[PDB]
Amino acid sequence: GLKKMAQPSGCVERCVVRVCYGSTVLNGVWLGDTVTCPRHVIAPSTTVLIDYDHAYSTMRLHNFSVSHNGVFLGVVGVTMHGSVLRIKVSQSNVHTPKHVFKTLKPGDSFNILACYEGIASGVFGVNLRTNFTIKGSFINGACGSPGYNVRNDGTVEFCYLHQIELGSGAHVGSDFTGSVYGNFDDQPSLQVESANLMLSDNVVAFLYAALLNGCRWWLCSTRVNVDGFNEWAMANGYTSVSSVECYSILAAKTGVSVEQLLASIQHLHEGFGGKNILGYSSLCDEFTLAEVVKQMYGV
Amino acid sequence: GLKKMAQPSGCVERCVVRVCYGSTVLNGVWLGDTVTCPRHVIAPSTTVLIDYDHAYSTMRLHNFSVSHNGVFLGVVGVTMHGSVLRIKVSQSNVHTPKHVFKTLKPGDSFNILACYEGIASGVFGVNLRTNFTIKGSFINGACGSPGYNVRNDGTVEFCYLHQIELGSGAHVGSDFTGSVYGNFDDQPSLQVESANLMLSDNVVAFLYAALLNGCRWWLCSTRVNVDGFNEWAMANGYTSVSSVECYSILAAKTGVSVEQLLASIQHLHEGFGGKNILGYSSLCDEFTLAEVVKQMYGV
Repeated sequence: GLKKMAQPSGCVERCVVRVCYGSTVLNGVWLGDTVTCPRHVIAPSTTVLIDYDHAYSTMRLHNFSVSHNGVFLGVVGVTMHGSVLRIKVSQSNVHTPKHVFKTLKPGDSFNILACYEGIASGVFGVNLRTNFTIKGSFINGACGSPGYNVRNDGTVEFCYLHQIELGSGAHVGSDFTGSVYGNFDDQPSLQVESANLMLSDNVVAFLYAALLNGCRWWLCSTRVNVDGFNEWAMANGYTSVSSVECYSILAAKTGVSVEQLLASIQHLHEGFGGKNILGYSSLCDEFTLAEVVKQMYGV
Repeated sequence: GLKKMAQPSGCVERCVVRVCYGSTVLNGVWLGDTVTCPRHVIAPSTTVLIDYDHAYSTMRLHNFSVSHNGVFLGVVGVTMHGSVLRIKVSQSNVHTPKHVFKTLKPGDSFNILACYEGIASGVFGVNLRTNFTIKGSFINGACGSPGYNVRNDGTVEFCYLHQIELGSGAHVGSDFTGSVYGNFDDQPSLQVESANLMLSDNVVAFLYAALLNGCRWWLCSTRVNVDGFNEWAMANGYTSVSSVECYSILAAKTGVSVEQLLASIQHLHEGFGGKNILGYSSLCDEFTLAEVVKQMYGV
């Protein structure tokens, strides 16, 4: 069985703050004596292009208001790093978790804590897509909502700060160094993301989960090797497959090689007409190998 | 957009404890000076039918171990209430949230905090089906994982304790009074749940969500009234629709009457062939009216 789940949010909830500059309000993340938030908070109200260098030069500290659960924090200084601000505050968060900062790569799964006015409202798992966007559920005010992962030793990896929604509905964020994923602009514009590719590593994991649930009507006895599959994937909207050996735990429990699943992807690429696999009517790239193994075996 | 999300888990994480009796380990929920957990924890190791009254009669308090983050709570007394135990402990949980106990009805959405050995591992939203099961993701050791909702005023509604996985893969739990949802047996058996019905209320909410995203190819021009739909619903595996008055906010913005959606359900009852609605190839009863309203408008 497979369910997209989030890792527990409690340690991240204790870091979320409300950041206001003038009338503009969004979310930030308070670790130690630093609050990180999108620099959009200092943008002037205007319909023309934002000159953030100018806004930063004219910025005054007294225009900031930063609070955690309605308790206001004093602002000591502010510096700008790409698309984020680093706000130094006059006291440290006593609930700062053990943490690091990590930049995601396409195909990485992570957790979003959707926040509004410094208050978390929801949490869900997501995948960074090949076009460097995610499919979230955000409404007005979610800017600065953090993305995270929790390592096995309990270390929180801070990896995402929500920045903008594109005209297509795709969501764009930055890492905590201020680099926007996919090099999108952090202000309204007419930019469009590139076509989404199916995450082949995730589809292989999905088909192994199907096999382990007794669903195998689709299984191909043909084999396609990695080099051949990667050339096919180029022409058919799929990513390369990264490797084969990481699936050995599932290859052994089933009797099925990764190369058989690569052939099966090519066989199922257009549709199931009109059967289903684990309830899905087309191939699913929602679940990583790590998620399948964790949810099926606890590893 | 429509995404299944969970409400943040921090306030519930601080209530999960590890409950051990002999060698048997599961999860409990620590509120005030009471820990509630499934009575399965006192079951003998055997393949015969469990007599829980006899297990309770032979129980010894010193066989219990109850711990939070590796520190042990002194057990003072234990009573059995249906399928749960209420363990009195000598310390109160200083992180007990404002809370009530609520019994779910089919069609209700709630959050599951999946836990193992008293430690939370995942959080996800589920919906109670008409056969009083949920489709979660659990492996061995998840017994006692709590289900909750958080009210607008901050009150946590505790509504579910995970009990068993059926042969089908569906999951069964109890409420905090010890009543098993659907009155399934809380021990290994061959029980088969009745077939699920489509939750018509949730399908209506889902079609309102599609309208608000410009997805309208499926809208019937004609209408069916509630009485006519409910007659059809019996014959075709759908629940009766509750009322038309609830959807007025959706009926306003769209602005489509519930009767037009009920007619659309009748036409879309068979497949979409081969179109899709918000990515789905069939009607989705995953989302309640409250969820759609909260996710679209923050209310």
